[PDB]
Amino acid sequence: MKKISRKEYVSMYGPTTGDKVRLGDTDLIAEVEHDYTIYGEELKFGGGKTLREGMSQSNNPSKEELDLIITNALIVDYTGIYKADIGIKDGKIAGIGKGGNKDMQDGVKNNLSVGPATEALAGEGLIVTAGGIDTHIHFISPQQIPTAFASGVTTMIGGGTGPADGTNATTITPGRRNLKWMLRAAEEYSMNLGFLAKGNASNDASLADQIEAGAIGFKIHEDWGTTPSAINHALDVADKYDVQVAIHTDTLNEAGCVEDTMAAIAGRTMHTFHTEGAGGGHAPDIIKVAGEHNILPASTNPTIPFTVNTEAEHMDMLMVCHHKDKSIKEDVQFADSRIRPQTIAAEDTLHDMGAFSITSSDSQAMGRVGEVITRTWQTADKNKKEFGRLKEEKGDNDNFRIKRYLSKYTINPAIAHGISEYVGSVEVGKVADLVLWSPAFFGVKPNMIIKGGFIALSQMGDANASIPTPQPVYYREMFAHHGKAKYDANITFVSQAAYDKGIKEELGLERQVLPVKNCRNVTKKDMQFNNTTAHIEVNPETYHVFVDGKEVTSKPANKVSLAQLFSIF
Amino acid sequence: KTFGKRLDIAAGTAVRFEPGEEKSVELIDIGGNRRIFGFNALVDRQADNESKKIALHRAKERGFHGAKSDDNYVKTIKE
Amino acid sequence: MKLTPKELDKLMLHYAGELAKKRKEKGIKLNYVEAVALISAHIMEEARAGKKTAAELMQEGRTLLKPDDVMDGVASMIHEVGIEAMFPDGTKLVTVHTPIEANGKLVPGELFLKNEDITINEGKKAVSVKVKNVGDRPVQIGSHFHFFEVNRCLDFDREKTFGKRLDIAAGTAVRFEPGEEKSVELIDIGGNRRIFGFNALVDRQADNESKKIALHRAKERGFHGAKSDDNYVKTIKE
Ligand code: NI
Ligand code: NI
Repeated sequence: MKKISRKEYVSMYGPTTGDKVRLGDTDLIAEVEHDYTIYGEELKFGGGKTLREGMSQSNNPSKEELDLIITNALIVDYTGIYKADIGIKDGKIAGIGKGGNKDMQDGVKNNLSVGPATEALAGEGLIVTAGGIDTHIHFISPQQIPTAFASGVTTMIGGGTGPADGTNATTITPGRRNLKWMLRAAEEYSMNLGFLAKGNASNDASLADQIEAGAIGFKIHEDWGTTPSAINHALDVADKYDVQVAIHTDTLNEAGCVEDTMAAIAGRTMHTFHTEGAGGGHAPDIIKVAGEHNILPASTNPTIPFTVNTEAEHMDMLMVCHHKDKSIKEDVQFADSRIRPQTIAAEDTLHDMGAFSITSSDSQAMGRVGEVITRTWQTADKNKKEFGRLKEEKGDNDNFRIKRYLSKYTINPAIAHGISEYVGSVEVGKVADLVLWSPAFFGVKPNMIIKGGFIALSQMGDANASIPTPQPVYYREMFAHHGKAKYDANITFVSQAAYDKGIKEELGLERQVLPVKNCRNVTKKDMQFNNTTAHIEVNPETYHVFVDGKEVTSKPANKVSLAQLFSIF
Repeated sequence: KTFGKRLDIAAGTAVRFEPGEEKSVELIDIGGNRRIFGFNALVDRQADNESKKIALHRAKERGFHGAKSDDNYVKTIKE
Repeated sequence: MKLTPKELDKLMLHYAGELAKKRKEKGIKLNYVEAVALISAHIMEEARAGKKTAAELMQEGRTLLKPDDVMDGVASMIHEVGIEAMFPDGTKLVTVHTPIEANGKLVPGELFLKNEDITINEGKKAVSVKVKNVGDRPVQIGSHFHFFEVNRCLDFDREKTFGKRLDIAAGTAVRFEPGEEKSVELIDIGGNRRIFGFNALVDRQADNESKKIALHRAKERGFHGAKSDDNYVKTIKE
């Protein structure tokens, strides 16, 4: 039973229990909480390594034999941060543990058995997380997909019909016909998809038909008229079809104030986009909503994190948009009643407090669909640098805080839209949407994206070279991205109603089609590591943010991590 | 006085009211079939003198400043 | 003699009692089965005779066997022996509670708890409330019932008990005799605090706003203590 040093061991199998990893160029340090392997029997693939005939690979596998094993991977998930092998079978994560050959190694569940049919993927030294899930997408341009994808995101939920003004303004795919166009268009891409319909209607019939047509939920938006009527009607139909509802608050307060909007919601579930305010919403106290029980608070990409440039930048976007002028006072007023630098800085901290729960993008409309993950971690980095470690933190690490942010763009968006059972976290039984991260580039540039149990996108070099490493090394489409394979690997979400009405066969959809469920019985208390409720006020005069009496605010930053260090642009 | 009316201004624009501010706005009657559905749910039907009664009564109970008063309402068979 | 299937059931039980007795006769420590059958067969005959009343047999059955007649363990086992027989007034249910006594050690499945007290509803700080039953009938509330909506008879500060329940062991309840007045403990409801059903006073997310609506509703519904209507401002849906 001879023994070996830790330095060595870690260069063969990666970090083990008690060891720590720095996440990218940030100050966030993660610690391996547990290890399922059995020192001496760990799996290794190679020339004279362990994964070979009769040895690690069984000649008498179990009738559950894996299709793919990710060896010695460090799993970072809201469920924990640990070391273990990941087994993949039939597009699903079949097992998380030891795995190898029971014929020659102790302790190996049959759901982790390695046979001649299983492929090998080395993960030692790498970190594996679930795919990201952006739920505030504007289907403005299909080019967004491969962008969000390259960034570690495997699931996009939103609305639209392309570069049409309605879409540029709102995340909505209106009517069953336009729902058809989009569902049929989706067949083409490598990214699970879901669409939201126009909740801006006080017509119950028109409201349900869009769901029966394929929508996973509704979206009430200002530009379409977010009134207490529309809000009320939408919600009711949403309750029937167990589907989710997103909302963009009435900035102009024309129908009423945030108090009214809430009364409208009548305590029912709601996904609030860019709850902060910059992305839009009740002026200037919309951000207060993110403290109520029935609310699913989500922040929009742009104002995150709070940098010395974010305030200046926004005023520009808000002006370049809306048609505002510097010489017109009513125009300067609206600008100042919406782009509150106060509520902006108060955000970064709200996330840190668990007050906010989801991180979106708001692509091609005050959002960057390629930086949701990157920015979620930048923010976490700042808040640590300014507020320090966390009280809940246990041990000399940031594990807890880590899970706090991860959940923000994985398990929390997944639940908010009833697709938590299939995706949203590295757990057995779920679709295998996994992304391998190389610790240094964590949170910015990932190694490879596996969609539905098969590799769909990865860093790739000179296709002519004698290896995949030589430059150029950009993100190249892999096999699960082509032919009929894409169909097996991707999922377009729909409501139970449509699914039941045969919406799949209906539209000749060759993609795996699942329905969303459990959207009406969830509250702020269903948001992993972000279940903090609170009575938050907002000064009408100073636009200052107060929570539970005290007041919260963050200090802007002159520099952020995961930025200029990794990209040439 | 403003039942079934809208701000007599160029389509698509609006009038701003700063907290405290006080102004006099112009407002013509709504065209088309004058079928008011949605908004605050104060009408949701044919905009006529009778629907009006119902609208004011509703706004009244809902707290909309200026919503006249309840000089003893005579509820209809549906509202 | 059109014998019902019920009759055959008893006829079999009887000879199970007969065996039971015949064995005791020979002087043999009866067991669980034997003791029960015996007690059962007995009561059965007595009802047939039409002498002993139902109420009497309940007890007389407790004298059919003494602690030295049975095997050790039998006592701790036969908690009670229910049985039905046909009295001159028809069949009646006779329950012979604890027929024999624990004259021994052995106690099947006995429990070995560990003296200590389980602390219920951890960290849910209770609150006391004055409650009085102004009605002429009894009123008993369960452990997980939205207190704010109990019988409109119980007078008290409804306003203070919104979204709360009797801070007591799950499954139990508090009784209020007509006229009685007491102070009850009540913690806040856990989970998502989604109150649906009961008296239909909430049926939504339990928050400060829903509260307004709840009181207004109870008010119009006559629930004593339901604060007052200091001019309500109806929302767009309620
Ligand atoms: Ni928006
Ligand atoms: Ni948007």
